[PDB]
Amino acid sequence: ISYKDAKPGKIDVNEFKKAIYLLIEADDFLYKKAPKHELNEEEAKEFCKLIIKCQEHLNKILANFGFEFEEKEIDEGALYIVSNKKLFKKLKNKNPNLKVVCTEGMLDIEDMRAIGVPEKALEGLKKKVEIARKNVERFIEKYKPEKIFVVVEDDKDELLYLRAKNLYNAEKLDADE
Amino acid sequence: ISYKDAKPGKIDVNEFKKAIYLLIEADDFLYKKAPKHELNEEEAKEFCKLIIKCQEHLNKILANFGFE
Amino acid sequence: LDINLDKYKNLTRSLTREFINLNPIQRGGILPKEAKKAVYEYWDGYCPPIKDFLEDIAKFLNMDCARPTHGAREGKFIVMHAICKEGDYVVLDKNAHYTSYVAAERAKLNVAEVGYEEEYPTYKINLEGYKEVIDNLEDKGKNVGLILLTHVDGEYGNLNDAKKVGKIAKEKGIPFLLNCAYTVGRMPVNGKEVKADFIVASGHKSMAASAPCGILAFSEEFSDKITKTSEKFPVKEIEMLGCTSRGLPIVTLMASFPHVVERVKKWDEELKKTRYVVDELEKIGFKQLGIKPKEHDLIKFETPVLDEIAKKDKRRGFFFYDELKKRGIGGIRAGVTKEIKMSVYGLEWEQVEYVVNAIKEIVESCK
Amino acid sequence: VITLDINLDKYKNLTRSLTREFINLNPIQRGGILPKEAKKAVYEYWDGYSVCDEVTCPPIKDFLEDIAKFLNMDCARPTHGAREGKFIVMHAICKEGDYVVLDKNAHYTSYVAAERAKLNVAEVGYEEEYPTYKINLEGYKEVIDNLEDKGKNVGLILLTHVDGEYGNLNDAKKVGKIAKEKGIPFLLNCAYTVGRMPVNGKEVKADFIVASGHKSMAASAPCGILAFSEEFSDKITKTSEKFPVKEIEMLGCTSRGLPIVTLMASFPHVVERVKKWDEELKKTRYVVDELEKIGFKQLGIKPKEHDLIKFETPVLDEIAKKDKRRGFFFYDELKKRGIGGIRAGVTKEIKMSVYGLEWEQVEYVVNAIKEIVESCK
RNA sequence: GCCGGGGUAGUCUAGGGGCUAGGCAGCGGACUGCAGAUCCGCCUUACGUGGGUUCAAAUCCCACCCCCGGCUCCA
Repeated sequence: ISYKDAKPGKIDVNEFKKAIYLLIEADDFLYKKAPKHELNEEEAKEFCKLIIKCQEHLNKILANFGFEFEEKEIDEGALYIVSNKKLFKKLKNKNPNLKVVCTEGMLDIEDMRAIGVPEKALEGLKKKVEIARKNVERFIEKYKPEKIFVVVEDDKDELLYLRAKNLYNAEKLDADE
Repeated sequence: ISYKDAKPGKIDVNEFKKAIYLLIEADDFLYKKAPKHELNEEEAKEFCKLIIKCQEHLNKILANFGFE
Repeated sequence: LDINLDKYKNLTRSLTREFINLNPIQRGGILPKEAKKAVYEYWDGYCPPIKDFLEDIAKFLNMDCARPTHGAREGKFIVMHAICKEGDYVVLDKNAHYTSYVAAERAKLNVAEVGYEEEYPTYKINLEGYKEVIDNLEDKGKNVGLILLTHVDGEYGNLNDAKKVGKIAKEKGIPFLLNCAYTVGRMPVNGKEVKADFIVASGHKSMAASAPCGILAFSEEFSDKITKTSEKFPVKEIEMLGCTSRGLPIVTLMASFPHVVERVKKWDEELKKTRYVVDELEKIGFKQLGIKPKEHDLIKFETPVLDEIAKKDKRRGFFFYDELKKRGIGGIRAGVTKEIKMSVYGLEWEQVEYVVNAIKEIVESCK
Repeated sequence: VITLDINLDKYKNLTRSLTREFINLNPIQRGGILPKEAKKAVYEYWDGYSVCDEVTCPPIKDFLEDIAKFLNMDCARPTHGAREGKFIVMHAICKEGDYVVLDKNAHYTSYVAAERAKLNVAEVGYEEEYPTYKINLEGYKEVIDNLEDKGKNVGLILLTHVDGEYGNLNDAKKVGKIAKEKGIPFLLNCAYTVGRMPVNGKEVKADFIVASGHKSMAASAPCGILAFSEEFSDKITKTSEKFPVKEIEMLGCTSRGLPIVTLMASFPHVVERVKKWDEELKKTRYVVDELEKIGFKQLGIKPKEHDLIKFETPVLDEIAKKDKRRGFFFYDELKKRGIGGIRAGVTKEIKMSVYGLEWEQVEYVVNAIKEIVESCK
């Protein structure tokens, strides 16, 4: 990759600001870990996460000037279950014909009891819970995929992971983001 | 490349400094090319040169946490 | 305490980068990258580099002494307070900045205005009228504490021959304060050439620094009253309140200083931008107010064609604000169509053309 | 190609300092460290003025009312610091020649601002000098009466809520109650308290409160807050006559640019950190208890109810007189271990604060000092 | 720019944390050509955008954009 190969294009200012903000956030580590700035495994993950997310935003900027980047990798045939629809939305813009479903929260309901607050709000959630567990079918039932991944963005998603494939096999996370 | 692979290491302070200085230098283009921020071939090379050099400094930082 | 803090979490949205700002007060306060790097080094805090900087400002303005301030208006009040006895008269032009009146009132001083050589359309100041006003006041028994000239006014952007008022003040034995806001950091200034006893400057208006900072330059003659120290704390200067200037504004001021010294040598290029804007916009029916040709970048236009459009547009006078906003241009007050003020100082020539063509396309599309 | 008449490249020695290579122990510095929210705000607002159009959105109006509730005062105004806030009330409330009654621990700016407002000053003395140097708050009455009996007028009562030499907290309510029935305006200097610990202006019956943004509200210098009751609004917010909107004591200023932006940006971080003031005291008391083991004597009121610590350090003298660095040794030994904020050459006393530091940084500093006085005989 | 109304699928209108809104000159298919009823999917990622809160947001929070009304001629 050479700057000399750069071609006329537009600066994405919103992408540039996200980049510079990320370094500004990362600047706290130079304060909070002064003078030695030695990081442990958890601090290293948190810090490098910032640097890496910044380099991605920089890469989106460079893409506007002819440079090309290989954009993760995604099997577009598999089904992808997800709790948030911010994640759902994000998946559908990175890849529209990519097929995903939104359970809108934790699925099972003593799975829901695992997070808290009792409780015939639950069998009030009677339809819902299974409405996610109905609709998941209406997608799998006819396209029915080879295998079915569940995206994980935090630890409570892997609980949804376990129930989803008590029923139907396969896990993922971060690798497509 | 995943942040989850990050290993204990030291932050190269100067290398971080150079990185953010370069984005500061690049920040000029957001002013001077406002509002449409459309760059020509000369401006593109000058600008992307800054961005890329920033990324090389960032990679050197990531090198100290087990990344290659 | 039952208050929503969410309003303060996204101040991360001032639009200096996605809009061209034509507002005169901000054109010369745009930070160079050398200053931005300095800010990164001193977000929080860090004085010999300051003292050397003051020596440099003294030379750059060709003056004996200099002190840091929180802006031009603070510098005015410092002089009025430390030099004039309460009740004294300050003599200033009618194009004076409101802060001159306010600093005087705060120093509980009296104010007399020097009037216009001509009003519409140039609104020039009768500088020799300073002798008259002084005479008429001294004849009435009132004593004049201070002579004040706003080197360039913030309403029309007229330049004034400060040396004329300087000579007047010298032969009537009265201290002369030159308000070099809108001037120091834009055009070269020689304080003793204009025989000024004092110079105030706005770091954030014309010296590419972050607000609020400024300079007060003065002669050795008045140094004792300006830099007078507290009786209890002899190191601390009373009028400075002990400051001890720290924080980002003084850092940006110092870091921008070489860029400022450079850009006053290229002041003519900015005038060339300014005169280009005048000539071009006059073709569509704008009329430049103030002295002609411009010897400052602050342009005030009489804009009858804009006001006529306003009377037929659903948006009324605010149509012009919207139309500029659609094309990434701001810094001109919303809803005002009879007059507009604007500067293209520091903009790239390409940005200057863009502004002119945008305005031309506004008036043509909007009849 | 420089335009030579004088040096200009000495100015780019500003381009890189040592701000992130050291722990700064300077107490005036600890409460002014910028949080990332504020740094982002700086990036958005470098340039000159920040006025989209004094009732502003940029929510300055909303901020001023929120900062008022936060202090439980009627009104508030932005200032260039606690200095200017004092001078303002001294200039707009007192008449010239009046006496300002203040504690003997008062910050020099209280004296300098009084002299600038052409006011006289009387000091309320200690309930005990060495080593606590605690103010006799009840002594405010005797001084006032002493002055009223001599025909002198007292325009203002001033209490340094926490002094900057010893970091002693003071029961502001008592001086407030003295001021109430003796009918004299009360200004509480909340430099070093507002933004660290919670402060209720009405409960301490304060008429005025000055706050320092850069000292204790995680903002850039110079900024601050003047809070005041509706009773004194007319004189503080008195307007220019030629210009009915512009307030005279502000110099009409759209109190401008960067520092006020950082103050608004750091505000949520500040509100949350005063709720955790006890955790910073814990860090503080850990330092005191620990450095006493090697011969540092905490001065001032024990135990610390503030993070500013002043140690009497005889052992540092004992070492200075025998080392070739001769009193600079401590400063050099600290920099060698990435620590600063202590004045060079001083060994009889030191002032420090670990406010805002991570606990790991706190341990580091303590161990550092111990190993200094250990290695240096 | 300020004060109000608003933006929900090719557009029409509800809902104010979770009950998978529903009606058409919109288009294919469920014998053929004319006329009306159902199944459907249909452009399907329905909620103007970006953040935030939550296990879960059209719904609550912050900021910004556009459409409709209105109001302003310097400090």
